[PDB]
Amino acid sequence: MQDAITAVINASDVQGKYLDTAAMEKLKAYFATGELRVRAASVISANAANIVKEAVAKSLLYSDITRPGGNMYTTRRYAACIRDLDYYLRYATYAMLAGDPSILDERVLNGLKETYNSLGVPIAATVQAIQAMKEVTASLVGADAGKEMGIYFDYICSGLS
Amino acid sequence: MQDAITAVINASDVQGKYLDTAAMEKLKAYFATGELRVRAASVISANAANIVKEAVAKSLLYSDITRPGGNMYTTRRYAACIRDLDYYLRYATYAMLAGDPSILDERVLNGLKETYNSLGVPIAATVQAIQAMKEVTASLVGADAGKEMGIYFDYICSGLS
Amino acid sequence: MQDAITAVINASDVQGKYLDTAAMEKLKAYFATGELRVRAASVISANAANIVKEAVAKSLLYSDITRPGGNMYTTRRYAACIRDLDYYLRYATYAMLAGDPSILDERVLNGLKETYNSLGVPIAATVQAIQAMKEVTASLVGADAGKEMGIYFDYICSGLS
Amino acid sequence: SVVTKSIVNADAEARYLSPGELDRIKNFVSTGERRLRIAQTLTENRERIVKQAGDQLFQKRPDVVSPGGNAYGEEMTATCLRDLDYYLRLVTYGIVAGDVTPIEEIGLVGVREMYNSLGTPIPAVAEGIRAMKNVACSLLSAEDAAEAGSYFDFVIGAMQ
Amino acid sequence: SVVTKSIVNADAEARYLSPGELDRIKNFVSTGERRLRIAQTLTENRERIVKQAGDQLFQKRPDVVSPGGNAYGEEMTATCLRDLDYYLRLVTYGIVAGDVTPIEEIGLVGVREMYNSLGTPIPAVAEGIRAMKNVACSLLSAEDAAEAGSYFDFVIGAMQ
Amino acid sequence: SVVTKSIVNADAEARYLSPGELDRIKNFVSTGERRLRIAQTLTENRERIVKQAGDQLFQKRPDVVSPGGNAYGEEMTATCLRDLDYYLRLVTYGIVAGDVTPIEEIGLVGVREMYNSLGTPIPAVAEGIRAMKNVACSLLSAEDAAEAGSYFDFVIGAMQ
Amino acid sequence: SVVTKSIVNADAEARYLSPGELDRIKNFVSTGERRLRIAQTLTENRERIVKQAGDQLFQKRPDVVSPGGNAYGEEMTATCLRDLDYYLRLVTYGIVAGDVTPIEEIGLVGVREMYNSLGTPIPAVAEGIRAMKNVACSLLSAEDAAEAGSYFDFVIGAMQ
Amino acid sequence: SVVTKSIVNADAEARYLSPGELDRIKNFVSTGERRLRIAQTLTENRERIVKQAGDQLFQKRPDVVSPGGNAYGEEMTATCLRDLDYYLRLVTYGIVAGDVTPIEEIGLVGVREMYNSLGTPIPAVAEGIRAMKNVACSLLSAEDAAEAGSYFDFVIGAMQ
Ligand SMILES: *[C@H](C)[C@H]1/C(=C/c2[nH]c(/C=C3N=C(/C=C4\NC(=O)C(CC)=C4C)C(C)=C\3CCC(=O)O)c(CCC(=O)O)c2C)NC(=O)[C@@H]1C
Ligand SMILES: *[C@H](C)[C@H]1/C(=C/c2[nH]c(/C=C3N=C(/C=C4\NC(=O)C(CC)=C4C)C(C)=C\3CCC(=O)O)c(CCC(=O)O)c2C)NC(=O)[C@@H]1C
Ligand SMILES: *[C@H](C)[C@H]1/C(=C/c2[nH]c(/C=C3N=C(/C=C4\NC(=O)C(CC)=C4C)C(C)=C\3CCC(=O)O)c(CCC(=O)O)c2C)NC(=O)[C@@H]1C
Ligand SMILES: CCC1=C(C)/C(=C/C2=NC(=C\c3[nH]c(/C=C4\NC(=O)[C@H](C)[C@H]4CC)c(C)c3CCC(=O)O)/C(CCC(=O)O)=C2C)NC1=O
Repeated sequence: MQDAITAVINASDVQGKYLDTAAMEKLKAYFATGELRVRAASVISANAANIVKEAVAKSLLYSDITRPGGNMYTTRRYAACIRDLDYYLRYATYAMLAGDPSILDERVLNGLKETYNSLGVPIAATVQAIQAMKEVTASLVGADAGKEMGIYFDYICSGLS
Repeated sequence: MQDAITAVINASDVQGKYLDTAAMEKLKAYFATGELRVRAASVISANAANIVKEAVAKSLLYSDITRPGGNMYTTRRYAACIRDLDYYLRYATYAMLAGDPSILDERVLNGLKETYNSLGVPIAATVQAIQAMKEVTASLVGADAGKEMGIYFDYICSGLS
Repeated sequence: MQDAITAVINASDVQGKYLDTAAMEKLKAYFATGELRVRAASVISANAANIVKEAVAKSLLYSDITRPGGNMYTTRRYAACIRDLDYYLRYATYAMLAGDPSILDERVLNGLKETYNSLGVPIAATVQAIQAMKEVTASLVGADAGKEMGIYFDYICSGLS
Repeated sequence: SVVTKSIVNADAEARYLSPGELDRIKNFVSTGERRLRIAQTLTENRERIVKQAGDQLFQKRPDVVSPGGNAYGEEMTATCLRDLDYYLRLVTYGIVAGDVTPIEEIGLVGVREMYNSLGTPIPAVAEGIRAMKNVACSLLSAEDAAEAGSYFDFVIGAMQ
Repeated sequence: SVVTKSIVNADAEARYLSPGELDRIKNFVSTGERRLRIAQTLTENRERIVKQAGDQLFQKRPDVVSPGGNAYGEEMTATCLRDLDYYLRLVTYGIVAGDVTPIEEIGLVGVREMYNSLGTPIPAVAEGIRAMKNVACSLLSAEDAAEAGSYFDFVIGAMQ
Repeated sequence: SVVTKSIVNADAEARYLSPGELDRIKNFVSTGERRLRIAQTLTENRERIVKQAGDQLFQKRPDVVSPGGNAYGEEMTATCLRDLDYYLRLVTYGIVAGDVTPIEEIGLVGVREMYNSLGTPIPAVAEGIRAMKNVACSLLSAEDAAEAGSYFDFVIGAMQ
Repeated sequence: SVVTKSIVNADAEARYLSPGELDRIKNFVSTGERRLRIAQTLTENRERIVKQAGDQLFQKRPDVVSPGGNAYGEEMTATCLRDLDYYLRLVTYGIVAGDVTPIEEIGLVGVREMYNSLGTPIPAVAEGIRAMKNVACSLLSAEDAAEAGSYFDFVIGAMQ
Repeated sequence: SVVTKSIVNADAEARYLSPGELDRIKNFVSTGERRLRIAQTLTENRERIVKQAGDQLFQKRPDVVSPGGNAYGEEMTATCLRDLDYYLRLVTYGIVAGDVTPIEEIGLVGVREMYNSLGTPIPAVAEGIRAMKNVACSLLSAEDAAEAGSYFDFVIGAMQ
């Protein structure tokens, strides 16, 4: 993982240059966003189960996914799907805190598309579900940090696609 | 490829509703702002070479990327970079005219990150170049249509990130 | 006369007490942030003409104010208007270096509202021009210094309105 | 960084960030401006710090710069000074990050292997960084110097 | 007006209007009709006069309208034409007035400061007024050109 | 022309001209007189527009007119201005036609071949046509200037 | 000089300099060696800086070197270089003094009047001064560049 | 190289290398000693070649160093000379390889696109490479210059 601080310093390190004044402006922006980000992370931390519950209701439930032979059918698979949605929520919140999508790329997206295609997981339903999570999360954490959570949720959607 | 007009009618179609008062308000907004969109498209069309030139100068020239052992080194590679920058500009202009980022999604971003990771193209430098184009084209087309363009340029930046 | 350090000294003098730890801490903070304030003030003075040009372009120009009968229609009024913005900036930067908002109230804001009301200057237009200067000055100074400059600029606007 | 440290640990525990860790990153973001100022002064005076501390290193251990030492001749002694410059840069990265994490990656891992194979005496390198720490202390205010002292101290401890 | 200038001088002198001053006021009364006719001609041919003047000024100094120039671009060129039109209207007012009093209060006090702030070239503005003077002489009668040329000339001198 | 372009696309379908296409013909034919007026103004001031464009183009790009450039000497400079005059004639044709097919046919197909064979710099030609656009638009009314800008814009866009 | 400004205040007061004023004199005395070293660098590389800054100024404002510009031709361009050299030497004198007062006395008082009368653009002269400041930043250490940049910036403001 | 071009054609036609292609490779490997000697002289004299040829380029085409030209100013001229150095390096590569494909792959494919973007005039660059060919011919024997000149000729021909 690279957070915004680590990304700035590593970008400067690759060139070999000390932290420039422009890089300092980048770091200052991250520090400015820090309060709203930490507050939103605590909101998601306490309301994580409700976010998954609402999202699975909004999109996944009462569809062909949960009817017999639909892949979310069977209590084992319904449990597995809500587990994966909480994976996405936890890593997306990690990414909101850090400020960089490298957590998503390293810990979620790399290889997930292949495993999902192998297991037969519908990929359109996963994207629709995590977009539904974005709607719920925007409501809970507010628009300003909902702007932020959306960037990382969209990152996951694009990776799965 | 789907405009804002096609998007509005398609959303109403999915809901099986005739175009209602709210969606018709959306359409009225697009029709009203179409004149600004069209004129800005003409401006970018005429000054495409200049926009790419100034962006390549502001962020990419006289640096490691152009010097030997960098990506843009060799005339082959440099010509490819300016070609891709024009592609990002041309599709952004298509998207501004339409009012929807779907053209960018389907035609440009549909694997771009994977292609650049395969060839070794620097994603950060490409993002810098596209943001440089965003600045230059904002100057040329004016602020009013510069904001409308900027959302689609930011879309490409996010996708490549 | 009032400055930040001088005002701490003046309050202590009214008490008659020897320097308190709280007074020492506040004076130490002034000593600590003087470096950033000084560098920004020099930058402001160097780019002072560009700042007022940018401010009138962003707020006070290409409108009815400079069109006939707008209190800037004549060259005399225009010259006085840019001069007034220049004085606003100069005494504001004086005060920003000092660190205390009292200085501007002593000179800039003493009877200024009454004078402008008598002459027919638009109070709101002056306030918006001051805000436009605040944006331009923040851009040139940088966020850390511009935030400090913005507080004292905003105090000037508050006095006007 | 503090943020990365918290997130890595919590990710291993498969747990949304603990409330205390969230408070810790909140304190880090408040303290960030002071960290950036410390990095600003050190990087602005980087040429002074490296130059005079390098003179101190060679004065304290002339055998190291004498003929037969690793920094024997103009070229080799210049590269030794460059290594001192590298470690100052990494210390600035560590100060901004608020944790040793960046310095403990870019350097401080296998430094013993690299230098010992390079032929250099790593205790002498540690003495050079100590000299840089003293110069930085002179250039920093008392409380600010304590934190930068911590990052320099981590470097010299890894060297030893 | 000429009467206004005489009144200002009389007020400073703390004396009733001088007999010669009243005589000039009488001359202004006599020339009111002729001055109004000349002003009507200028207003009637307003668009063509300043159009030709703008072409002449841009020809004389092509950097006003070239890339990197103050009026580079269609919108800024139109604004430059407006500034010239402001001056033309002031000259018509002054011809009616019979004195420099109308122009001096509008476009001849602090004009250098205003133009310096915006960035437009003062010498090029002066040349534009001169081009207007030539066009007006072409479009007016010979003695009408002399009087109109005199008022134009004061404007040009003010720009200097 | 609008008529021939609509007929050609309808011919691809082999359908008789659609009601919308016929309405487009109605609109173009109705506004033809205004188009004639735009072309008339540009051709009436053809000399002034072309020469001013030469002044501005050389001023933006002195290197083309400097010694060792294509437009060195009166004869070479005159040929450059003749090319600008040819393109102004084409622009008037395109305005009257209401489509850019005449401009493309007469002058823009293979222009890169022709100009680099001549040695002339095509980007400099583009700057000259841009100057022609600005000068002509300044002469034209605001409504007329909008359309003429489009016709000039195809030329400059092809030049690039 | 700092001593000169203190002397002016003391002359009006007819009183000995206060402890703070004496501290200012002591600071100038302490940094006298630093000022001399910076002046040594600037004077040593003066000619190279002048030629590099001339190239930068001509690129940024080619109108000055364009036909019809003040510095058109070798003789006029050489005069422009000499004027820039006079400004740079004046900046060196002011830097040695430690205050902008010596530079202000030598020039920049009535400079607007003189340069405008000569016919060279004041903004272009200011741009040349800015190019000189950038070249000095490249050729000097950051701490010395801070003081040198400040005195340069005072010259830029006076030019404005 | 001859070997890679032969393999590429044979690979695209599913053909064990034809006897004629094998003969071409045989001649090329024999001439290797002479090839490497020619390359050694050219790289040893690279400073002289670039300097003299650059003087010739600017003399033949003053517009490129005139204001408004691509190589105006010291830094722009330096980059132009660096490009000439790049092309000489490519020509040495081509001479060693015995084929022009290393030159084509590195620097000749898309050269029009790259230089058109940069604003550089391609025929002027060709003039520079032609001047380099003349200087290299002076530095080489007649038998050597004929072979090396052919590679220079391909570069100018592709960049014509
Ligand atoms: C009834 C005795 C109690 C009760 C239940 C209740 N269940 C639901 C909704 C769902 N139940 C399931 C259950 C299964 N899925 C499976 O694959 C299997 C094993 C084969 C089971 C048992 C599912 C998937 C749903 C979701 C809807 C769907 O089927 O797509 C509801 C509705 C909940 C809601 O508000 O949406 C209810 C009410 N409720 C009671 O009061 C009883 C005590
Ligand atoms: C000199 C003969 C002519 C000229 C050239 C000129 N070129 C540039 C800038 C660049 N040139 C290159 C060229 C190459 N890149 C490559 O990878 C290769 C093959 C290995 C070549 C030949 C590049 C990359 C640049 C960009 C700058 C950079 O290197 O990063 C300039 C500068 C233009 C500018 O303002 O950017 C100039 C002036 N100019 C002349 O007058 C000659 C006719
Ligand atoms: C320019 C900003 C940066 C850069 C890019 C670079 N790209 C390539 C080559 C390719 N680019 C693509 C990309 C696309 N295919 C698409 O369909 C679209 C959207 C319409 C895009 C953007 C592909 C497929 C290639 C490979 C095939 C090809 O060469 O065209 C290169 C060349 C790499 C090579 O090995 O030949 C380069 C250099 N490089 C930079 O330095 C910039 C930061
Ligand atoms: C009654 C006295 C009076 C006058 C005359 C006046 C004019 C005036 N001219 C302006 C701009 C301008 N004026 C010029 C002038 C010129 N550019 C050129 O190349 C020429 C040499 C020249 C004129 C012939 C330009 C280019 C601008 C626009 C500046 C810009 O936006 O970049 C502006 C600012 C923009 C605006 O209108 O809001 C004013 C107010 N205002 C006044 O109160």
